[PDB]
Amino acid sequence: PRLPAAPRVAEVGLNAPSVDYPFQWVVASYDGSEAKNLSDDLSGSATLTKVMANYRHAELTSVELEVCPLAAAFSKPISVSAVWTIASISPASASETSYYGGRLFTVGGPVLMSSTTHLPADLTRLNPVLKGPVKYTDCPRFSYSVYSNGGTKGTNLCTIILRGVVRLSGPSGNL
Amino acid sequence: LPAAPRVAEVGLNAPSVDYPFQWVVASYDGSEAKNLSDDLSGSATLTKVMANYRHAELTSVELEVCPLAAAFSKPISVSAVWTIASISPASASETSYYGGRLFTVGGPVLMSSTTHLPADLTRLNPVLKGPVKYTDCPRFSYSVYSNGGTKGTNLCTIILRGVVRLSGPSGNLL
Amino acid sequence: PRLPAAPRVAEVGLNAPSVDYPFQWVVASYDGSEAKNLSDDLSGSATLTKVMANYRHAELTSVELEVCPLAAAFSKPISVSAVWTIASISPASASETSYYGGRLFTVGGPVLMSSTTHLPADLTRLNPVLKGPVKYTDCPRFSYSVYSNGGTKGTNLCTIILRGVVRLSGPSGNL
Amino acid sequence: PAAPRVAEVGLNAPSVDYPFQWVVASYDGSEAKNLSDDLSGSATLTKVMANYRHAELTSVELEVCPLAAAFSKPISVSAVWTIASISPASASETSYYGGRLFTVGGPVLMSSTTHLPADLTRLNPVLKGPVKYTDCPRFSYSVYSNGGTKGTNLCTIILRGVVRLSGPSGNLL
Amino acid sequence: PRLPAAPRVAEVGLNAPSVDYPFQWVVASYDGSEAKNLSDDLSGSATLTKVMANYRHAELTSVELEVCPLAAAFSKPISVSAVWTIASISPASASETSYYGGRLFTVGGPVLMSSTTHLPADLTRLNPVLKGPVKYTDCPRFSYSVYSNGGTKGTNLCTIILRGVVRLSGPSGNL
Amino acid sequence: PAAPRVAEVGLNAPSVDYPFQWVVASYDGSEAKNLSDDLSGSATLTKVMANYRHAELTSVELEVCPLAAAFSKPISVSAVWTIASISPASASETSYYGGRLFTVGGPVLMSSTTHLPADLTRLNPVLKGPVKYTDCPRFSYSVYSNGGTKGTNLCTIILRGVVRLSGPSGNLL
Repeated sequence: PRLPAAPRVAEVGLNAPSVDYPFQWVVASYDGSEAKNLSDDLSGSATLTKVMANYRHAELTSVELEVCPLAAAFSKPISVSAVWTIASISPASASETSYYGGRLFTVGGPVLMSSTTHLPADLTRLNPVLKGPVKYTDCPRFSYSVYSNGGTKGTNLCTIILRGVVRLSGPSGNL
Repeated sequence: LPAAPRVAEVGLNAPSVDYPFQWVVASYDGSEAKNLSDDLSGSATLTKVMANYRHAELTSVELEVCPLAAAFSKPISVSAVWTIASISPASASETSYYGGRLFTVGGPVLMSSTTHLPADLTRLNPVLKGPVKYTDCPRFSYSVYSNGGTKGTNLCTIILRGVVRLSGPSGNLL
Repeated sequence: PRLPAAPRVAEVGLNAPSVDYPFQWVVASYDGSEAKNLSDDLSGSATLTKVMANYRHAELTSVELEVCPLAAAFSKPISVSAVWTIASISPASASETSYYGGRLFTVGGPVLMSSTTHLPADLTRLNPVLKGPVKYTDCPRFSYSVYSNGGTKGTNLCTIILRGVVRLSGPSGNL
Repeated sequence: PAAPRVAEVGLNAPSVDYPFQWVVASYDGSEAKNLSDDLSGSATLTKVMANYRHAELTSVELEVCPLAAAFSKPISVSAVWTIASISPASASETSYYGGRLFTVGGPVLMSSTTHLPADLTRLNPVLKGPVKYTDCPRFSYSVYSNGGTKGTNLCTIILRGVVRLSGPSGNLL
Repeated sequence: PRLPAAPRVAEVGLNAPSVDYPFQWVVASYDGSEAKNLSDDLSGSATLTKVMANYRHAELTSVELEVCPLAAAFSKPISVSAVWTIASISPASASETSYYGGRLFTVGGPVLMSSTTHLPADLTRLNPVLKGPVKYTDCPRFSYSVYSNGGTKGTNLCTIILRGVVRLSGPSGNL
Repeated sequence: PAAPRVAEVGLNAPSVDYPFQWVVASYDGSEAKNLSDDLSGSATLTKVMANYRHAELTSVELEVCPLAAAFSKPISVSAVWTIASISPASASETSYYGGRLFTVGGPVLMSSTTHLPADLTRLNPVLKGPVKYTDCPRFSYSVYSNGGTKGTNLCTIILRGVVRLSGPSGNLL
C-alpha cells in the first residue's frame, strides 16, 4: 500500500556529520489471555527518546515492527492486527484493519518463522524526522492489537519487537 | 470478460486526489450460511466517503477473505464474484457466474494472497459517482457456507480495500 | 420528414466483437370492431428485452413498422395512424398525425400489397442504442392507432408487425 | 474544469437562447414551508423544454421579492442552489456552501441582495439531453414561521434565467 | 499429454461477426457417501445448448473442468478421476485413468486451494466447434468419477464446476 | 511577501478545492458572549481536514446574517480576523486592524456589509500541514448585551470559504 504524496517541509543542511544508530528492543510479549492494544508514536518512545536525548537532529532511515512467534504458539496461533500511520491519526483498539495498509497477521502453526509478519514503515510517505528544530505532526506511529485465543496467562504466544536505524546529527553540549 | 462499448468523459484534467480506502465488510463464523451482495455505488461506507465529491472513479478494488486464528483448526469456505451492478447473483450461487471463485480460508496456511479477489476494472466501470447514473458499476457478491461455528469465533473477516480518485468536491452538509 | 440534428452523447469503443441479430414479430392483429391504440418504447419491449437480456450493449441498425393488409380487408379497408418519436414524447390516442412525421395509412382495396404502409425509423435522428452503460431518454418509440370501420369482431382486417436488426455487443457472464 | 462531464458530440447544432421567468410561489408567515425542486423536471419549465431535445442553462437565479405587506413584518427564507443529488433538509440551507438567509421587509424595502444566482461552473448547466444527468441545478428554500395573517402573502419567490434550446423535436404544435 | 494430430474438416468463413460468450456453471457437488460417475458431451449440454440455441455456429475457444474443494474436505480429502476425450469415446465408470490424459485428483488436506486439480481441454486436438452446419463426432466430452470415502451424506466435500468461452456466430432469425 | 514562511518542497501535489460552509452559532441579546477560534483546530472543520494531510485556505469569511426577530431589536457584534498568536480580549475587537462592529437588524434587513473576509495576504493560508503553524487565521467575535428574550436567537454567525486539500491519508472510511 502506497499512500499518495503530500507536500512536506524542506530542510537545508543534511551535510553535518552524523552517525547511523541501529536500535532494537522488544516492544512486548503477548499471550491469548486477553486482547491487548498498544499504539505508540516514535517521536515520544521512551527508549528512542533516551537514545537521541543529546542530539539536535534525529531522523529515521528504516524501521519495522516484527511479530515473532514462539514455541508455545506452534499448536495455538495468535492474531495481531497492526498499522503504521501518521502521528496525527490515532487508530482505536482492534480497528487497525479499517486504516489503509493495516494488516492482520496470524503467527503460529507449522510455519514458525516467516517474514510475512514483519510490517515495515514507508518512510517515503511518513516523516523520517523524529527530533528536529520544529515538532512534526506526521511522524510514524505504530498501532497494533492482539486478539485473545484462550491462552493460559503465561505461555507468551508471540513477541512484538521493533528494530530500525536512526541517524543522529548535531550533538548539543549538555550534561 | 469480453469488451463492451462505453461512454466517454471529456475533462480528465480536473483537480483530482487519489483517496486510498479500506474497511472491513463483516466477520463471519460458520454457524449459519450468510449472503451479502453490494453495489459499490451504493455501499454505505464508500458513499459516506464520496458524498462530498461530484465525481469518484475507482483505480483498483479487491475484496479479501482474511483468516483468523480460530480458523487455523476449522477452515471456512466463501464463494465470491465481481459482477455488473445490473447482475445480482443469488445466495450461494456465485460460482454460476463467470469469474466466480470458491475460496477456502484456514488451515496451517493462514496467510496467502490466493484468496484476494480483485475487480476487473478494465471490463467493468470504474466510475461510481458522476453526472450520469451508470449501470456497469462493480458489484461484489459473496456467500459464506456454514461449517459448524460457535457464533463467537469469527473464523474469517472480509476486507475491501482499494483506491478511489475523487474530483470536484461539493458544498455538502459538513 | 427529417428532424433537425440535436447534440448526442459520444460512445468510445464500438470495436468490440458484435453480432447483428435480426428480429421480427407480429405486433398485433386488428379489425374494425373498435378503435385500438398502442404505444411502445423499443428500449422496454418484452421480446426485444429478452433478446438482449445477456448483453451489455445493444443498438439498433434498422427498424420499421409494417402494416400488412389481409384478405378480409379487400372489400373493407382499415385506417391506421402511426408515428416514430423519441421515448420522451408519448403521443396520445388517435392523435399521431399531430406529430411531425406521423402518417395515416389506409390498407385494403384492390391493391392488397404495397410498401407505402411500411413506416421506417430515422435512426440518424433517434437513438439507435437500446441497452448500454447509461439509460437514454430518446430511444425510438412507435405509437399507432387503429380506427374502427364496423368490423365483425373476428376478421382481423390488418396485421401490424415490426422487424429490424439489433447489434448485440459485450455479453455479460450471468446465468 | 471542476469535475469531468459526459462527452457530447455534435454540440455545434443550431441553438436559440430562451430567456424565461416565472414566479415560484407567494409565501405568508402563517407556517414554515419548505420547497426543493430540480430544474431537470420542473413542471412549469419542461413545457418550455418539451419542444426541444437539448436544453442547457446559461444563467439562472432565485429572487426573493418583498411585497408591501412585509413593510411592518419582515419574513425570513433560507435558500441554496445545489447538486440535484444533494437534497438539503428543511431549515438547513445555511449549512451548505452558497446557502443564504434572505430576510425581507423591515424598515426599508430596497435591499437588492435577495438575488441568489446559481454557480454553473460548479454545477451542470444541462437540464435536458439524451441522458438523465444527476448533477443539474436544484433550488431548495425554506420559509420560516412569521406572524402572518394567513392571507397576506407578504413574500414572493420567483425564478428567472436563460436556457439555450437546441435540436427541436416533432412534438405537438 | 498431447494426442497426435488427425485430419479435420476445413471451414471457410470465420470472418462473420461473432461474440465471445463466457460461461460458467457448477456441474455438481459431491460428497463421500457413494461413488458417482458423470460423463457429458459439450455438444449436448443443456445449459450450453440453451446458450447457443439462437446461433448457427458456436465454437469453443477454451474450456476446463474445475474440482474445487470445500471446507468440509479439510480433514477428509476426496478422490475424483477425470478425462477429456472425443465424443466418440465414452469412458466407463471409475475407469478414466485407463484413457490417455486421464488424471486422478485428490482434493482436500492442508492445501485447500490449488490449480493442480483444474483439468483443461486441449482444443487443438479435440474439436472446438459445438454447433455448426454439420454435426461433428469428435467434440469434447468430459468424463469423471468420484470415489466414496465415508462421507456423511450432506457435507458436500467437493464441487465440480465447468467454465470456458464459446464464440457464437451467425444468429438465426427465429422466435 | 509580507513576512517569511517555512519552505514546503513538493507543493505540486494533486489537490482538490473543497468549498465549506457551516453556521457558527445563533446569538440572542440576553447576555454578552465572546468566542475566539483558530481555524487550525476548529472542531467542525478538522473532520473535513482529517482525511487529508495538507489543507490550505483559498478564501474564508465570517458572515453575520440577521434573523427576522432582529427587525424590532438590532444586535451588535464586533469581529476580527487575526493571527492565531494574537488572541483579542472581549469587546476589544475594534482595536485591532480590520476589526469591524457589525450591527444587524434595525429598520432595514438588507445591509450586505456584514461580510468580514480574511486577508490571507497578511495571514497564513495553511491550516493543516507537517508542522503546527502559529499564524493561521483566527476569528474572534463578541456579541454585546441586547434586550433579548433569552429564546429569540435574533442573530446568526456562519463561516464559509474554500480550502484546498492535498495528500489524502489512509484514515477511517
